[PDB]
Amino acid sequence: AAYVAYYYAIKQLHQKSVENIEYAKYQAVLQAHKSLYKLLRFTTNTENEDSILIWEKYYFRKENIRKFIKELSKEIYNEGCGIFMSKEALSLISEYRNIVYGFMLSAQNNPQETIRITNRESVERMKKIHQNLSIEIRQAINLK
Amino acid sequence: AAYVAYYYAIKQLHQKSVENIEYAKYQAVLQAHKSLYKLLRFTTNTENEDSILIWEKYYFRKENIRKFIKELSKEIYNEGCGIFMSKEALSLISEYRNIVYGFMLSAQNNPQETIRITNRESVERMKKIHQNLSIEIRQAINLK
Amino acid sequence: AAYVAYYYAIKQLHQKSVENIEYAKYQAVLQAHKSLYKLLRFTTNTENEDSILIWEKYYFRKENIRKFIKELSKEIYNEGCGIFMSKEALSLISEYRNIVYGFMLSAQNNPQETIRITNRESVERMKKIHQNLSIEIRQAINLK
Amino acid sequence: AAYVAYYYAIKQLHQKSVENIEYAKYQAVLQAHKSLYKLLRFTTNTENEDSILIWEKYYFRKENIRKFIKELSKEIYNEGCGIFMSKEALSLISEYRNIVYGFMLSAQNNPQETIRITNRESVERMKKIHQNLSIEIRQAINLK
Amino acid sequence: AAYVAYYYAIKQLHQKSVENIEYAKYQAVLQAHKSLYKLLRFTTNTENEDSILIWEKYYFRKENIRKFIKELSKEIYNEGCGIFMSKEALSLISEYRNIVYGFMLSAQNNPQETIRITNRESVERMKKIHQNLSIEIRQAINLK
Amino acid sequence: AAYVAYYYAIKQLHQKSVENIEYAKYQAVLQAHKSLYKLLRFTTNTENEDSILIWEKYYFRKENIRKFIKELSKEIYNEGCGIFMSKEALSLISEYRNIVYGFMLSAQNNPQETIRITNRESVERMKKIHQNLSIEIRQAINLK
Amino acid sequence: AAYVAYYYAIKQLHQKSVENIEYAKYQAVLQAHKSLYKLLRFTTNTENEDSILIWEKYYFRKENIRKFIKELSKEIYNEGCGIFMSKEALSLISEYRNIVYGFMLSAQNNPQETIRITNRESVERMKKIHQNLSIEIRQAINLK
Amino acid sequence: AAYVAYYYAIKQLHQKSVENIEYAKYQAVLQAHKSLYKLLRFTTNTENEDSILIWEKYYFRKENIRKFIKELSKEIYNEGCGIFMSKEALSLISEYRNIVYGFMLSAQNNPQETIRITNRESVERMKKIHQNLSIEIRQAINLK
Repeated sequence: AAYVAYYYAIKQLHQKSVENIEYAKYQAVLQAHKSLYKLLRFTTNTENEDSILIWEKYYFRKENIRKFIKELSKEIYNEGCGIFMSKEALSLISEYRNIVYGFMLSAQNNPQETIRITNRESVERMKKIHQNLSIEIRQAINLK
Repeated sequence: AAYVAYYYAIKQLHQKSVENIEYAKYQAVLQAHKSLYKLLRFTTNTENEDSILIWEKYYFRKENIRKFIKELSKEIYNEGCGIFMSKEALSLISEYRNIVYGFMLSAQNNPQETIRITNRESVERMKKIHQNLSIEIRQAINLK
Repeated sequence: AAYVAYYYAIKQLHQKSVENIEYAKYQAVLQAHKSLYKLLRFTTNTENEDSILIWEKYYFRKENIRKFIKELSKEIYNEGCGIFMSKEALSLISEYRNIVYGFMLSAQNNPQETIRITNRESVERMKKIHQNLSIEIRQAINLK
Repeated sequence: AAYVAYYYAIKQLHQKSVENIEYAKYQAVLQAHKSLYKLLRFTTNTENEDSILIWEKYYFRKENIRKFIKELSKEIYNEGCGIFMSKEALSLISEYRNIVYGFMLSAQNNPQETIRITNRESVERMKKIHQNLSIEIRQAINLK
Repeated sequence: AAYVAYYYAIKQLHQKSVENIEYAKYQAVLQAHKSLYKLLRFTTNTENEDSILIWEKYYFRKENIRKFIKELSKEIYNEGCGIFMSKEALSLISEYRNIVYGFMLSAQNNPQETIRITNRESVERMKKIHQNLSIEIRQAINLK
Repeated sequence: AAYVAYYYAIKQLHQKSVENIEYAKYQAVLQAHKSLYKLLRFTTNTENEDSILIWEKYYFRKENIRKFIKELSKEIYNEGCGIFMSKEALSLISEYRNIVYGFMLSAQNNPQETIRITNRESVERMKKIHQNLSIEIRQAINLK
Repeated sequence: AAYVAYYYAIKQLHQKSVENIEYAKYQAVLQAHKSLYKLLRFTTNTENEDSILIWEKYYFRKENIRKFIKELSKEIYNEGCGIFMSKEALSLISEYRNIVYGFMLSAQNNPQETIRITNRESVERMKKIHQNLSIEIRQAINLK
Repeated sequence: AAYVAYYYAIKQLHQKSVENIEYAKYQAVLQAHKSLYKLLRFTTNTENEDSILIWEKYYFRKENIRKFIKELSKEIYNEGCGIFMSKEALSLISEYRNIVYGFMLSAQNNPQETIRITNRESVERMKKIHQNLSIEIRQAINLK
């Protein structure tokens, strides 16, 4: 029993470092995701001040894709968010980026803004990413 | 008894790390709701400097709906409030938004500001949302 | 005894979360009321730089009611005070607001500033609200 | 005696929770009085850069009473001092205010600054208030 | 023994909140005296950039007395130092002030700066105050 | 048992002080790497606003190498990152630097921007460094 | 041991916040000396951007003595360093000051800058003060 | 055992106060070295934006020695680094300074920038100092 107690004593305090450090990392994670969430306004399935896609009854793309790409670069790298976010969150963002980026590449000599999307697979996939990404960000700080 | 004591010890400290993270999240929640509350001035059932609806004795809408939508976007996404608020609070805000947004869409070539509302269901629903939303925000930080 | 010990331990530490979070909320309450108190200068029964009512021997209203309404909106909503204040404090403020607001609505084409009040019930009620509100704010942070 | 052991412990841990709030309030009190003390320069019985009363050997009043009233309004209401100060401190300040305010009201078409006081009761009462107020402020933060 | 235990516990924890508050006051005292010390440059018995008295072999007064009085008013009242300093420190400062103030009052139509002091009692008393005041300030924060 | 107790106590508390310093260093490490991560945008294998290499289907270099070198100098030395990063992270950065630096040295009288790379070994090595460096930075703060 | 228990416990706790206050004072001492150290650049026995004395093989004085005196006044009095420094540190600084000050007083109608020192006792004493002062400042914060 | 207990208690708590002061000093040391490290860019054996020595295959000196001396003065004295750094770190910096300073003194009427070094002993010694200094700074904060 005495031997077990001593082990608990060292294991318990030791766990003191984990109690103290784990906290510091959590606080950094909380800020990294708090600042990432705003990026989701571009991926919304509701109308907004900006958005990427506009609903009609359709699904026209906007040139706000340029704003999305710039906000994306700042949050993932310049603000350091990429460190505290999971591989799943990064994968979902990367796929979304390629869908909207691809759209702009096809537009080329874009005949004004607001361009109709005829392949609905891209539309449905963007909506699914929004839901999966919103959940992955929301639960990033909800594990305690 | 000794075996149980060890289990209680581990539960007790382990709970220490949870004691320090739950606190950090609470403080973030408190700030997220403190900054959201101001949005409620637009939904008030009393007279105010601005408001959306004006009482007369009929429930005329104001063009302050534009201020509401802009303040809404900033608080939910740019300031990160959407992370720390419940699904019920978001649902209530979304419904309210659609009622006032719809009103503006009907106005189109709006014949000046201050437009009468003839369908009282929208008026009564907006008031009920104000009460439910005010309570949901108020209790967000009142669970300890 | 053993059952009480571990049961006592769960009741105790657990109370550790309440010991901390309760503290964080208290500090927010203290600031919310510290910033609300200044609003009371408008409701004073003594002379001041501004005030609403001026004593003579009377009770003339001033146009400083406009300053009161603007300060009121900022403190209750923009600064988030409304969250940390009781229903009684809000009820007292709301009644006061309606008394002074009503006065201004009656004035309409106001024949200059400083207008006599002939119905003393409003005068006595405003003074009583000042006393009740001053106490309700003062005791908001005095429960420990 | 298990119940007895449980009692004292609950009283103590509960007292630790109360220990964390009493501290927070003390710190607010300390700042509220630190900023109030400067107001006393106007009530001094010694010569100063400004003061209210000037000694000669008679007790002439200065027009610095206007500075006193403005500083008084700011400290009691705008800075929130009125919350953390006792009724005795407020009573003493209020009486002083009325003595100097009354003086200015009598002056009316004031024949320049520096006006002699012929009723020595006001002079002696102002000095006594200075001493009582200086002590009441000084001891506000000296109870531990 | 049992009676002392619980009685001892009430004496102990209770002291805990009081030990905290004592800490908060100490820190305020430390800052109040740190900012007061600079005032002593005017009372030095060595040469300096400014000083009040200049040594020659004499003891000529400078018009820097005006700087002293202004710095004195700011530190004792505007910065709140007067709260955290002892009666002895205030008495010593007050006497010094009256010696230098008196000198200026005698100068009247001052025949330029740098005026000789012929009564050496004032010179020796100012030096003694410097030493007593320097010690009283230095020990203000040295009691633990 | 007694010998282990006091010996255990010396091992324990002693650690306790080490529980704090380890924490302070961790927090510094976390910030040093948070600010280093942004440097990785230059080494990405995806398209970006800037990047070094552009994908086509060939691996053309950009003159953004100048931005990379300047950002590198600031993060490693001026911001002090070099202290809190491992030898492996520094080795990987140094090799990358020499690959891109060498490229620029070969360009000399560079025939405009966007220059093709014909030796694919450099291309594949840069991609491998990106992956190894991204992991080494990511795990720098993940050891608790 | 029972007698020691209660008395020992009171002595122990009592010490508790005295260790706290000791901490607060230490931190103030650390800052006071951190800001004093820079003053030593003037007393160096090596070449520098400024210095007081320049080595040649000599020992010419510079007019940088004026910079020394001004920096000295600011650090000892305006920044409050004089409180947290020992009598030995102050004595060493005072002697140094008088050596360089005396030099300037002898120069009078100074025949340009860079004046040779012919009495080597002053040169050797200044170097010895530098070493003693450097040690006294360095050890001021090294007693734990 | 009883004697060891109370004796052990005096050894223990006592240490406890010191485990807060040791912490405070560590944090100051960490900052002092974090800000010193940047100085090493001048001593690097790799190419850089500035550097002192440039590699060719040689070892030409640059006039950036002036930048080195100015940065050196600021970090050792004005920022207070000299307090928290070891004698070995200071000795290594001093020797380096004299090597580069000497070089500039020999240059005199310097025939433009970029001057070849023909005595390789200075070149090899500067590189060795870089390695020894880099290690001494790096380990300054790595003893826990």
